[PDB]
Amino acid sequence: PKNMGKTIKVYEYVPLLDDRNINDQGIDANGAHIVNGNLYGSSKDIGTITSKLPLLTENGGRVNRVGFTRLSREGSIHKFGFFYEFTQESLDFDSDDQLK
Amino acid sequence: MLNYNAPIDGQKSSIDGAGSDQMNTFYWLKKAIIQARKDQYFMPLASVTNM
Amino acid sequence: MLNYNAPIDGQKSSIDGAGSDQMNTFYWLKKAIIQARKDQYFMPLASVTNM
Repeated sequence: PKNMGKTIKVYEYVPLLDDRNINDQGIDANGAHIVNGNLYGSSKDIGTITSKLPLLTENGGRVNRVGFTRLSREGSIHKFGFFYEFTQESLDFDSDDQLK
Repeated sequence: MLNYNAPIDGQKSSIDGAGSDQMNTFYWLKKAIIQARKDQYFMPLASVTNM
Repeated sequence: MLNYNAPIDGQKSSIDGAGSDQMNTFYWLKKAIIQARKDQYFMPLASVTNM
């Protein structure tokens, strides 16, 4: 649309299990905050998934917390254009009659 | 805790990451603050003779 | 000639003087690009035994 600058931007919504989900709010089964919080992310190691499974107990409260992220895709617009001149006597008095 | 740290002041909202940020961060009042004509006290006291 | 310059990259528009800038500088498409569920085998091949 007119009157809105020159840029289109959208929103990307990363899923939970994704390496792009680099969030801060994350606490493991032992109730300790970790440097991550997108669970096991995208890795497919049996050991890693086993160690990061959201396993819960009977008397369990603040144990497994996940986090989400968001992304934006900018898109701009530019301008192009050329031209050319031509004299009058370069169109009338000339060999070809359809130079234009 | 997924807060909304002030995006205008620089602190990116907790949901946003990398290079996304918030986009609508202020409501524009679509009504300008315009001024009016300063009054005239001498132009009225003037007859016009054509040329 | 007052020209639009480039407010997004920092250059203030000519009519926007002193402490002012364009206040609608892009467009939100408002249509998020989301991903669907991963294909799930294993799970639908399963019988259930109620407890």
